[PDB]
Amino acid sequence: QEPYEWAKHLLDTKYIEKYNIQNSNTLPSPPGFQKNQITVLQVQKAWQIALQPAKSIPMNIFMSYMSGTSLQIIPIMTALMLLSGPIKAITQSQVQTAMFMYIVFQGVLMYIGYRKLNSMGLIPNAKGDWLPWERIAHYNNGLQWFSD
Amino acid sequence: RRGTIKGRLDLAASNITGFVSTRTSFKLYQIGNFSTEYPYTSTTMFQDDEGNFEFANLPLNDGVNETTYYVMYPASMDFNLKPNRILIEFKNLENGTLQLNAFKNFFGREYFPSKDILQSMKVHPYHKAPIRSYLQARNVSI
Amino acid sequence: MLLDDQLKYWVLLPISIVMVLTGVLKQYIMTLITGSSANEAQPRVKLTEWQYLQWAQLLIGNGGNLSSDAFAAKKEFLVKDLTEENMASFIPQTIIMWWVNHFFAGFILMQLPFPLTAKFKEMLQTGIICQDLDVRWVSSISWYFISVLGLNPVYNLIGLNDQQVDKAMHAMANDLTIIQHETCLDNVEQRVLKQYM
Amino acid sequence: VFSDDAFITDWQLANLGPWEKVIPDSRDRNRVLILSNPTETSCLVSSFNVSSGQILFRNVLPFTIDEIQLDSNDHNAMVCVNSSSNHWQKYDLHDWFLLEEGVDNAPSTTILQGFNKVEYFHREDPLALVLNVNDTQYMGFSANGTELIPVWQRDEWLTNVVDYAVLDVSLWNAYWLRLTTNWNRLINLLKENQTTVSDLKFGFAKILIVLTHDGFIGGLDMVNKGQLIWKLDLEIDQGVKMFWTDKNHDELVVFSHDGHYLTIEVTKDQPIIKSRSPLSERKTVDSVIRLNEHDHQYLIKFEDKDHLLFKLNSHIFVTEHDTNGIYGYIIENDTVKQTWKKAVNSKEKMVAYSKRETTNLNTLGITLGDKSVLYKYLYPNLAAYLIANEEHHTITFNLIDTITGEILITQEHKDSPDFRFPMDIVFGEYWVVYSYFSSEPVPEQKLVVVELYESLTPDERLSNSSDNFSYDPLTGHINKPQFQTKQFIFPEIIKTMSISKTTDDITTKAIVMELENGQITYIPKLLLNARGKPAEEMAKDKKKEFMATPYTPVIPINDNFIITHFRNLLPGSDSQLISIPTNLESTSIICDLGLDVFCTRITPSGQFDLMSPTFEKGKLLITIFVLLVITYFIRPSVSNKKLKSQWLI
Amino acid sequence: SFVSKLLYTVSALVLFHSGFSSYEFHHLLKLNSLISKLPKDIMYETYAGLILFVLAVFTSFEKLQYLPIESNDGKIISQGNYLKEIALNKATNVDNLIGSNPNGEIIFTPSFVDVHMKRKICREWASN
Amino acid sequence: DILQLSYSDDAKDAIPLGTFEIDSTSDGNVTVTTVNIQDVEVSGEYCLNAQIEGKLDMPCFSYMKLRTPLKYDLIVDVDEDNEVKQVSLSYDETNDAITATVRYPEAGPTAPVTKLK
Amino acid sequence: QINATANVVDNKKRLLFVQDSSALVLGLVAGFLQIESVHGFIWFLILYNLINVIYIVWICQLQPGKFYQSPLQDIFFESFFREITGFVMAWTFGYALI
Amino acid sequence: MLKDLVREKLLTIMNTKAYTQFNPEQLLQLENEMKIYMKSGDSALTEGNYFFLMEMLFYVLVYRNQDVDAQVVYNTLRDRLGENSYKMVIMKATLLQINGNDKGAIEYLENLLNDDLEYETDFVTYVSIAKKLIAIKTTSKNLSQESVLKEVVALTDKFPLDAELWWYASEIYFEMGQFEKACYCLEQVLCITPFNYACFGRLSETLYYEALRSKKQTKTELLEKALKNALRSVELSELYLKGWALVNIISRELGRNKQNDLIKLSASKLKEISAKSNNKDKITAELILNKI
Ligand SMILES: *[C@@H]1O[C@H](CO)[C@@H](O)[C@H](O)[C@H]1NC(C)=O
Ligand SMILES: *[C@@H]1O[C@H](CO)[C@@H](O)[C@H](O)[C@H]1NC(C)=O
Ligand SMILES: *[C@@H]1O[C@H](CO)[C@@H](O)[C@H](O)[C@H]1NC(C)=O
Ligand SMILES: *[C@@H]1O[C@H](CO)[C@@H](O)[C@H](O)[C@H]1NC(C)=O
Ligand SMILES: *[C@@H]1O[C@H](CO)[C@@H](O)[C@H](O)[C@H]1NC(C)=O
Ligand SMILES: *[C@@H]1O[C@H](CO)[C@@H](O)[C@H](O)[C@H]1NC(C)=O
Repeated sequence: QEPYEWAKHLLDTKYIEKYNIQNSNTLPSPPGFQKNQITVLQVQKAWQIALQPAKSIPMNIFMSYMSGTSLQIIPIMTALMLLSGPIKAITQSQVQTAMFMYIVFQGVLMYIGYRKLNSMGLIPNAKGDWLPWERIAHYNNGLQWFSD
Repeated sequence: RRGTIKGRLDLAASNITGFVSTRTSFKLYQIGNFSTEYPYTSTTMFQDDEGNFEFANLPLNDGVNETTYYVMYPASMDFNLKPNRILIEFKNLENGTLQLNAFKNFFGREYFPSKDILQSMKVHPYHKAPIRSYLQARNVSI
Repeated sequence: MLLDDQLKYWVLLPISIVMVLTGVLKQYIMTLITGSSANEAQPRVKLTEWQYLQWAQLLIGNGGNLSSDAFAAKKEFLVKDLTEENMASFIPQTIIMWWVNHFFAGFILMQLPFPLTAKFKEMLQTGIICQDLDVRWVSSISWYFISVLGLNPVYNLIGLNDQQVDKAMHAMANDLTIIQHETCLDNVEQRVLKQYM
Repeated sequence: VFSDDAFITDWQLANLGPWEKVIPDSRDRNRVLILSNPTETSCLVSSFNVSSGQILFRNVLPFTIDEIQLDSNDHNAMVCVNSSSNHWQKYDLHDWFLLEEGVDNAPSTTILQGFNKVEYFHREDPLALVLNVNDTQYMGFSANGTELIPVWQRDEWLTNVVDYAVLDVSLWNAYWLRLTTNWNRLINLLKENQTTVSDLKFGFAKILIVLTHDGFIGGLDMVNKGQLIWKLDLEIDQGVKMFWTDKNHDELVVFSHDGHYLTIEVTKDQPIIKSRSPLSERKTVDSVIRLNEHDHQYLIKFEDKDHLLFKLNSHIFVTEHDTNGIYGYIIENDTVKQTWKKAVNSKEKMVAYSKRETTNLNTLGITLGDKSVLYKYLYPNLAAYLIANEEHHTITFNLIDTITGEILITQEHKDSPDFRFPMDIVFGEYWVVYSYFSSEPVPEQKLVVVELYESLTPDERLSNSSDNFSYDPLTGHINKPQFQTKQFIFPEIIKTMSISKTTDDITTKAIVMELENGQITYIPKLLLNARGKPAEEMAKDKKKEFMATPYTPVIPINDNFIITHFRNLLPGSDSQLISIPTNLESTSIICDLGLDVFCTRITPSGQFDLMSPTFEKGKLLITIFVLLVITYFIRPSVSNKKLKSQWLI
Repeated sequence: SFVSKLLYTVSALVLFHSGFSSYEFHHLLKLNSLISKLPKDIMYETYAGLILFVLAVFTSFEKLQYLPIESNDGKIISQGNYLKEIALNKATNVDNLIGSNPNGEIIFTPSFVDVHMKRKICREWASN
Repeated sequence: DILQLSYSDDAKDAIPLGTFEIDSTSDGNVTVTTVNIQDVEVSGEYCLNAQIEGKLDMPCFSYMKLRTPLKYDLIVDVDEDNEVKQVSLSYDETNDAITATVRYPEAGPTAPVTKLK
Repeated sequence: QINATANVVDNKKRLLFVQDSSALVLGLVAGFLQIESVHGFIWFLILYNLINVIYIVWICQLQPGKFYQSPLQDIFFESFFREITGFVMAWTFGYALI
Repeated sequence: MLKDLVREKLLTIMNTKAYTQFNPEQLLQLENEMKIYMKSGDSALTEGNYFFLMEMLFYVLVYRNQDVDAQVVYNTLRDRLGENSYKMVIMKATLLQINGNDKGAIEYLENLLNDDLEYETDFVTYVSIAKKLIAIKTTSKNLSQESVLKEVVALTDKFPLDAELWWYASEIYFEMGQFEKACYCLEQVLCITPFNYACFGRLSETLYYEALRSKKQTKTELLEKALKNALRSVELSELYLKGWALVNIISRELGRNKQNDLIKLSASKLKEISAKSNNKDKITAELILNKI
């Protein structure tokens, strides 16, 4: 084959001198021919602290309207999301406090989900969960009993 | 001396004439401060096709203004019955007579009110009449 | 415990078939209902004003491709032209949950291969009030709960993709004026020398 | 759950005794009146179709055969005169309407081929001849065609059932054998293509090996209608007990009241008596107790209160109840030495007794709403019994240790009870239910539940389940029970009670109660809650378990739980109510041997192991096909809308 | 590929036969309990079906081959990869090897095509 | 009266373990007092008797594997008229001897039926 | 590094196909073998991560960094709960069907 | 699996619109391969890809003077979709344009744009119908490049962020000596599509042409910008032949030589492109390397 047309016109430096210019009188031109740090700090403070309100009393009343029963998988799955999402999601001297506050209140939302799962009874704390793996008192151990 | 309790379970009055008489029994159990060793217990069946049962020769407490009570259990393996139990008062009056009264009661309620208070039980005439012989319906359709 | 095999063959596969068919139906209904796209059907002048807003936004996002002598001119022209000129998915889940608890309630369907705690006996066994049944022997709503979590591989494998104006323009011009130009053409030579050598 | 199972899942062998006297009905002439089953205090009077072979009704009358006679002025009415107290009753013969009765004056009353036949019965000149063929067999012939065809047949060998028994009826070469066998099976399936089976699987198919009072052995098929598979006359007097020899259920040992044991090999078709040897001291056998099935010895108790350790082909404690007291015995090496006696005084009488049934352990305790365990008192070797005191008129529930024999729990009921009514104890895994009759709250029937726990405070297990500890209950060093009691009323008088036995004892134990009118109901143990708070206090406080039933101390008679639906079932006075564990955990066979063997299958927790007969398969396939049709019809609409999104937008 | 569909069907047959054999064994064990666990030929057949299914999944990946857009001969361009490279330096190597331009709907001007000029050039090429 | 508790072997005679005193309603209940205990070495399986010489004889009420530190509790089950119905021997870890306790039988439950209001 | 997002989405789609088929058939085999709880979950962890290692060796050709940005987060994570729920579903299906 | 290779080849010619720049021999081979493929299996080819390939087949048949077969293809696409999408409007405009009727196509597109002003659909429809109207006004009226530039500038005044319009404007500006306006339009395309390495290469080429046309002290000042844009074109594409050729040529023209660490890298990358890339890239890279 023959090579590209952009490169036949690129090697010869005399072609660009041969390349003339058209007259431009009525030729149309194309169309068109610190506070940033403080606002960045406020945007990052809303990124780390204004996400906290969702984790606040709105979410507390949202988990208080589920009544603490195991009979649906939507409260259990949303409590698992409240457990795992904060777990998955966990001028320089001003944003470190909000960066610590964000993960602290994500841990607070994780504790809210833990409180929901514990008020459901879905956490193996008491002896009713470890009752099937609890052994038997062997009473006889060398005698037999038969009755009339 | 000895009282007699009449009665009538009207089965021909509801077109249930085809039935076995031995599937319906009537038990009588004495309560209310008797004077024998054991309280009097009897069990009778029907006497006619009309349904008129009868208890007879019941021992009574002999004395003026003295009562002797009997719980009557009309039971049937065929039909439900509307008075589950019937209290029977057999008061020996000074009138020279022997007043027989009967009071309706359902299963699971006491027969005499507490001495502190009172709600009375619905009085039954006299034969008596266990009404509502609708069938017992053992079988559950599925 | 001797269970009925016909309980398996008539509860496990029908609940799974009905759940994959209602997942298919929910995907098809949510494609047919959501007719909107990334664009909308607007008149031409609203599209032109949104195109100038998005031109200022694209200049903000892609000023790194230009030099300073061109980004400054485009920023000046853009400033001069800007200043002057949720329950739809839980209703099928409720319908399928009611249909499982209506058609298949009253019998233990199967045994789990993993034991849970006794509190799951209050959710995985419904029509059985027996207290000595440990939480392995489960009803059909347990298979609903297990299939709800685990049908996303089956949804993927069958090919389903598994379940006013002037204020905004002046705000975009104010976000454009305060930007710091950080072009990607300054030290592109040392970056090419680091990448390919 | 019941209407498609009535007269199908259950059956009744409606038996009379040997027909002592047969009286023709003058009002019908197609009916007949049979006196039968002559006991020393009662007699079964029945009306019976001589043309159909079915009993029209039965009545156990308190008068004997000699006392029951026929009225002289009315031959369609029988007068029954108890002459020891001059109590007479006149009964109609057609519908058994009780006519006149009294104590004073009784009315003037009168007095009443086949293969080796022995007697005639009901010689009626138009039709309906009855041949008493064998000693306990009655055939019935009619003459529709003047040829005397056999119309009905009846075998009254089963009268007074004593005992029973239930017969249940290198690697590459293996891989290539499996592959070739499955290949040949698939070939035969694709070449062939181009209840009575599930009852064997579910354990419903069983054989009752009923032993009667006359010395007969039967073979009543459970999944049939009680069809006698085989029968055997042992030619003994008053057979007493019957046990299997080995674990494979191939041979029985039937003991008799004369001191003879018989080993009977039971085949699939018909059994043969294999041994008829006597005992060592054969005077009169009272009851036999089987000890330690793997080492086949027995504890034959005699009528003279003697004992005999018997054997055919460390400590062993045996408790034995009587009408006056409960006694203990130890078997040291081969001797039977008595160990304790909880005897009663002259005014008391042991009226009920039940050993603790060896149930399979599933849960060690009861999980409450706080997930706090109330541990069951699962100590074995318990026995519960009732002592009726006529001096104080009390019911004394006692719970004994049966190894040392100490009374763990005592309970007095001064409810003015009646001892002329039936009283029964049944013992569950950790609980006792006893029924008696009294009149102090109300004059109806009382049912008391005693649930035994290790402690009444939750999460307080008092038993030592450690590996380095072994309990020795002969020392007495066992934990003591703490009980919770409730009393329930019940409208019908309960004659006897039993516990429903299932396979692994998973489902809820139903206290199956046979009532005095012949009906059999059952109350689940969930409905008899001993830690029951009433429905006011049940909803407020949360310490109850999941769906814990409240304390309902009334117990209305649920007609869905009457398992003798519309049947004229008549068990006698012995009338043992037995339960048989099958496979398929949810169900249990309830039989009621003793005058009429009735057998049914109950599901106390519902039939959760088996698919319902009215399972909506049609609506299931309709919903599946509707979803398939809706997807197949809405798929081109989506395939067109995505194309319109690709092109128009 | 062909080996992928072959191992897919072979693993499906082996897993179905081994599941049917394990069903027969575990439903004969339930009738014999009214100890003696799975015979190792069924276990090794389930493992053979699992290994053949894993090989059918991994041999479904064919190495990425492309035809060149301009030239039409017996040459096929392959970088020897099973997946597509994410780095834009190496992602556009596919577009540069075959002769395409990913922003060709902008670069080639497909809206401003003089249709009569294309028809004239094609007609003069067919006439010659 | 006086309850003599005495263990015994199979065929041989009784060996006394103690004597206790039943007193009928001095001021309260009929609860026992211990007159005499017996410091006799006893070990093995024995039949215990609880003979009262005036009112009630019990040939053997319990069969226990007795040890020499007899940490038992003589439960005297009594009646409404304060007569000795039964005698039993419970185990008690914190007992150090055989102390006798009178047990009155528990009042059985009564059902709350509907009343007449 | 400037990524081409179509190649990222396509590589994640192929990896999701591998992980979905592997999780479902591992659940079917764990149900055919009648594996109980801890042995079943350890079985799934071992064989699922072995399939991911075979994906890195055979498909990614010992360099998953040119095919997945953050390959440890993309291959071994980001579908772990999804594949373990698919394994539990196919595990219960096969365990109940056998 | 040759059918999948032909499918992906036809989808890349469809999506990148390479048939616009094809030879009549290449259009003949494309029509033959397209009619062989589209009269075959159709298993992995989706429905939308099938109708996009049929639109591409329509344009190949239109370019190859096969207007009857193109009318058949447009009739099939109208029987599926109808004359409601923008693409079917452009196809109807081409069918009006090739059957005489150039003023009829102008009237149709102008009256549709008078319908497509108020209560319109999305911006792609208006900008595509208006770009086709500019193309038909260029062909029929025989417009000069100033008037075509006036129409494209009017279509960028209203409706910006259509990089096709700015690219066509830069093409006409580069056909003239107006290199600064061309560079402004190319920088606008870089604002729209940021990873357009072909646009970085075209901007480097326009700055190199302006630097050689200047021939002054500003020549090196423009060659600096040309080298930086050519280096950005190869930081977005390793095997970009135009970018590495421009890096080599602008580095030789800037003053640095004798393997001054970038001419060496550009020569190595052009040798790699001549080694592994296609025959057009190989011949072009041997043309770039073997000069002087
Ligand atoms: C108790 O007896 C008296 C007479 O002595 C009687 O009046 C009273 O009615 C009796 N009690 C009851 C509840 O009947
Ligand atoms: C009649 O009855 C009342 C109360 O029931 C009693 O006080 C009175 O003495 C009675 N009369 C006679 C004459 O006994
Ligand atoms: C008895 O009382 C009734 C009504 O209470 C009355 O009619 C009757 O006359 C009384 N008897 C006598 C003998 O007066
Ligand atoms: C006759 O009556 C007495 C008491 O009424 C009873 O004890 C006896 O048993 C009766 N006789 C018969 C034969 O039943
Ligand atoms: C059975 O008895 C009923 C009523 O007594 C009668 O109608 C029926 O005909 C009898 N059966 C036969 C076969 O005669
Ligand atoms: C009577 O009994 C004998 C057994 O000795 C049996 O063979 C015969 O068949 C019986 N008679 C009838 C009619 O069944």
